[PDB]
Amino acid sequence: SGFRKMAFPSGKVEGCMVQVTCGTTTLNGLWLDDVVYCPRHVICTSEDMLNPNYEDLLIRKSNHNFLVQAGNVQLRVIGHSMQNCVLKLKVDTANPKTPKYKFVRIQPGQTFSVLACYNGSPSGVYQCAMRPNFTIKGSFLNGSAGSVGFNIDYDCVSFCYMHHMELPTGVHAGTDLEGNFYGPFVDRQTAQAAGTDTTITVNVLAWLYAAVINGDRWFLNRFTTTLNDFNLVAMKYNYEPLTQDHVDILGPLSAQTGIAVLDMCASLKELLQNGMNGRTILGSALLEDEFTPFDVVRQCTS
Amino acid sequence: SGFRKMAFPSGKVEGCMVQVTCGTTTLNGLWLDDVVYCPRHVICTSPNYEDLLIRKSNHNFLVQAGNVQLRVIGHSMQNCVLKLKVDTANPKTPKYKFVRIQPGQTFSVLACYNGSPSGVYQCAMRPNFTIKGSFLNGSAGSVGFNIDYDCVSFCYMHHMELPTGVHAGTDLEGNFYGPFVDRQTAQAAGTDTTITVNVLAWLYAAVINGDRWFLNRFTTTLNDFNLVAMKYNYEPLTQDHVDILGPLSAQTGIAVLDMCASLKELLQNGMNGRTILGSALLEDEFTPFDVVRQCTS
Ligand code: NA
Repeated sequence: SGFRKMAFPSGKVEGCMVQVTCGTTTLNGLWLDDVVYCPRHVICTSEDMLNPNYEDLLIRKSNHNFLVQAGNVQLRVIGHSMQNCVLKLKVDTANPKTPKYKFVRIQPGQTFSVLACYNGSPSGVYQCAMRPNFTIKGSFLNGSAGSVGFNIDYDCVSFCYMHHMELPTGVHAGTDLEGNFYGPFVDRQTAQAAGTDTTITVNVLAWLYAAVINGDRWFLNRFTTTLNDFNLVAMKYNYEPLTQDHVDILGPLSAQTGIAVLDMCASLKELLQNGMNGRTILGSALLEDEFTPFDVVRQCTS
Repeated sequence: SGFRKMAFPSGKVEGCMVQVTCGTTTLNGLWLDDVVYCPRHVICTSPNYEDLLIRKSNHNFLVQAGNVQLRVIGHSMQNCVLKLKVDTANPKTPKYKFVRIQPGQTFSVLACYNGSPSGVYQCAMRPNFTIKGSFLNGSAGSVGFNIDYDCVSFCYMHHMELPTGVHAGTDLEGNFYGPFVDRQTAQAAGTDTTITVNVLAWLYAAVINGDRWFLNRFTTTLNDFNLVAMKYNYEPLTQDHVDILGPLSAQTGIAVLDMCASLKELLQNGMNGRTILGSALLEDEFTPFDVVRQCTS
């Protein structure tokens, strides 16, 4: 038993991380086959960081200006191109450690593993959720841009996040691997703010199921609610609406525990209206919402 | 900015994980050079281990590295772990050493099932010597480790779960952490305590990340803090702990006994419904080294 923030094994991604240096700027790149993917702000010079013209900066640059290093080996850049906010550097060597992979743009409330990287060398791995306001609560210092987020399904690495920047509140913003930012953010050092976040309701319910699986059952009761009645309460407390598909996805956890999803919604309703009253759930005094139903299933179910 | 429970990259360990089978019992093994390390209980079948090992033969041992069949050349006892010599050295063997960690120290765990890694998480050895981890059946043989400059220091191998849901295991020398044995005895973990020096490091991490509502003007003596900490089941803070917190004290400009008065206030009065680094409880699974490694800022 037990329950912990559990990331996917990072070995398949570690073999793809490279260092990309353009002038005085060094960050991380993702080397898949013969293409290196990295944030386009690597070409950004101190001359204009408020609102640079990335098309102008890319034209003022050639293949030889991009220093790409994989460990001790220098990769030769053969071509470069710009896709939205991501730079693509074609190299003469295909990464022999390229795993089976695909690019995926995830939905808010989904989680992924982040391989934090500096100078092309992985430093650590941890779990992150795509917040409803399209930020993530990561751990990133200067030089960590180009670190990627991912999920691994049947040995296929689904890349979903590339880190770009940190917002004034300390939350983090990035793009998918096609260069499209999550949220309304832009890759410029301007005064930007995320919108007000909301709690991922289906994830809280999954975490409650994980609590029951681990013998934490004090919050349960005999009451049941309708989907409509619960979603009225969820609105009052700044919780995301719960859909019928959310109920279906929680089905395996309901099977494991014996607690109907609408029964667990009644428990969550009472938790929101009364609080924990000094008690804890899975070693936490707050309702955790960064665990998806699939995360609980993969960790707490054989 | 930001502070999260971060595990070490698991790739160097992933290439050493194998599956070891004995009759109907199957668990995980660690393949370094021509030796596979596995829990001794696998030889036991649904306990005088020495006799069962004598009765056991090499062909009774089935070791699979993915789908590569490893031929067992011999088997020897390593305390509560079993060393299976195989005819092939692991080509992916990293630079490594076997290290026994102290209570309060942290490490990353690669949870594995049938020789295949499922997930990586960061755990801390408890003062009781139990580890609070996430293990299902078949996870025995999963290992805990730290990585420093591409050298893997293996410190833990998982053996079993205690009745309270906490986990017990050995180091890679087969010596069990705590008084636990790999038998069916009614062993139970001793009363656990909170790792005081880790909480202080985590408070320093919060200050570095701008979370500092808990700072106050008071400074406590070491003994006055320890008497309060004892009342709340906190481990005593030693002068060596104070010395270890020196670098974080210098970076933040907050004396250690100044921070201790903050912790004393939090213990006696609670958090008043506020959070520190996203948590409404006091966190004790981050060493001072863990803070410097991630909050370099
Ligand atoms: Na103080």
